[PDB]
Amino acid sequence: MKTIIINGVQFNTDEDTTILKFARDNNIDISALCFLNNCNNDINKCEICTVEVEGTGLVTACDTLIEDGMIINTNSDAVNEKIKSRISQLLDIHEFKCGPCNRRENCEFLKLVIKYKARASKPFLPKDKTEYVDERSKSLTVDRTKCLLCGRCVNACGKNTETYAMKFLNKNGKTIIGAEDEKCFDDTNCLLCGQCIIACPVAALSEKSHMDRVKNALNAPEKHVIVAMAPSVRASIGELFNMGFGVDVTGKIYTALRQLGFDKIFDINFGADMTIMEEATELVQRIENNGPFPMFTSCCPGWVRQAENYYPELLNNLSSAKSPQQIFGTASKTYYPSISGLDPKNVFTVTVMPCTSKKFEADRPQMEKDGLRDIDAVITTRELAKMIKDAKIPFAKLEDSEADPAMGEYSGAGAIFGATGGVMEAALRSAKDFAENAELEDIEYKQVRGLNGIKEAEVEINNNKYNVAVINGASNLFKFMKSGMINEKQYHFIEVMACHGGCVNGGGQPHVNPKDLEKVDIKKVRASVLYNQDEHLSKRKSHENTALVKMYQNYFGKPGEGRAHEILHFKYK
Ligand code: 402
Ligand code: SF4
Ligand code: SF4
Ligand code: SF4
Ligand code: SF4
Ligand code: FES
Repeated sequence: MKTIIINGVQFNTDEDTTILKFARDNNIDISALCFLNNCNNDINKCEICTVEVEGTGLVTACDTLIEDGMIINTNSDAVNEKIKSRISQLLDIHEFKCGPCNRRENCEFLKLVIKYKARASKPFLPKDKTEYVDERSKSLTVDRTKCLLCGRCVNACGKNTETYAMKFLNKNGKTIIGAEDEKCFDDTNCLLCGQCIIACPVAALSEKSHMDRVKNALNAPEKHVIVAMAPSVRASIGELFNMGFGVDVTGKIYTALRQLGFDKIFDINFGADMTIMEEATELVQRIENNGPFPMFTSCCPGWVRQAENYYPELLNNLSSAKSPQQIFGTASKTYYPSISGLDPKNVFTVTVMPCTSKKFEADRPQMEKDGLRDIDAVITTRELAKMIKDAKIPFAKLEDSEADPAMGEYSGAGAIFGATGGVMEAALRSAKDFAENAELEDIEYKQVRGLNGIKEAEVEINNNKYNVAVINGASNLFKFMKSGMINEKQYHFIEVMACHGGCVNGGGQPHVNPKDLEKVDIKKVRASVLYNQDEHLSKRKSHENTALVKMYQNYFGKPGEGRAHEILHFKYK
């Protein structure tokens, strides 16, 4: 038993924990900055978590263990001046202009500046930001006028992907962060997954903006601008409107998009059901053809880049079905004109994604046909939130509306795509019906759900056993391959998501304050919205989507052949 005194209050505990963790468990106020994902910035600790231990002096609470007999003061004059001096030194390298800043509303640094009334010794006012900004990437951007050199992005890249694509660099004899050799991120092994963005406490790292494309398209009188949102968006964007976590705001989004002036309100979950139609058909074909095995999902751009950069020998095993975004986009320029009369060249297709890598995918040169892009613009959940706020739309008080059904209806199988294992479960629901020529009532595959890094299961399809795996995070793909687990069984179907937890934890998602991250399981609570929708939807199999079956019946024909094969597929070499 340890007896500790903190600000003159005695505590008795048996835990082996840091001062910071004990304080947070006991409603004691200690600030922190560089401590994230259980690590601080080892090569320059920010020391914002400074506390006083009588008899020892100032220590960093984030990595100092509590000991019996400790007497801790967290708010003494010496502690305060220490922290305020460190924030002051950060202001000296920080362009403090929150007005036009894209983190103005939820910035960790602004909060600390206000809390400690910190003041620069010399305001940082660069006149040429071109040497500080890197906008070369199709997915990520760097603004080093905001960078605190807290190392959170470098540590989060290593933890989440194990690529170490985000590095410390020496530019002109001083320290920056960036890609290898300061190249454009796209030209390195970087996955463009944006987990570095999610870890950034300020506006230093951001998504590559597509707001110019959307604004210009909405302003062009001849353009018919369609919009369709990813599964994860309806489970997360409410966080940026003070609505809390785990709120289903699907109907509010549809209304907001209409008020923004979009001409048609569809949904990427419709494209998810399309992807299942092609991919589940493909899986049954590989079963009939005895291979090739395994088939990998191909809907995650971060995983595709991981395969391209690290495992190119696996590219031919990726499912040929386009991702829900790109398969939706292809149909928006072909099927949708056939039921509307629109000139296909005048259709402008915008998606809202919880993902930065989707911008790279939509901009791939071959993701077009007859000169028409599958997808013309991709905006993140964060981008849509700012678009709604800039238009002064009272999102939290909007009435519910519905999507336009022709490419907007979706089944419960498409609805769960945004969670790790969702693509697997959705695919199996259709694959089993396809292969057994039956309509099975049992459709729930809970063995592939949850936040385990690697999830494996044996499934029975048409009186034979098959091995499936769900890889939850790019770092677990490396583990799955390097450990030899890939060879320990004959796998037949493998889902890979680059982001831990699936797209609900994507790099385009709302930032979450580090304290909130310790109090709520963001990955689980966001995903629970999607599984809740699947539970209450009248159609829970992709091939039972009534608007989808009308589209295949009246336009595309049979999945995996004929017209669907020419147009809805994509292979990587
Ligand atoms: N394309 C596509 Fe996907 C779908 O449907 C999204 O939109 Fe995902 C989400 N949410 C994202 O980003 S991508 C990977 N597969 C799972 S979900
Ligand atoms: S990063 Fe934060 S402190 Fe800096 S300008 Fe933006 S909102 Fe203000
Ligand atoms: S986008 Fe992903 S892979 Fe690239 S540096 Fe950021 S965290 Fe690492
Ligand atoms: S880019 Fe963001 S997370 Fe990375 S060191 Fe700079 S402030 Fe920290
Ligand atoms: S898991 Fe989802 S959000 Fe993350 S990189 Fe893949 S598609 Fe994008
Ligand atoms: S040294 Fe503790 S939060 Fe940075």
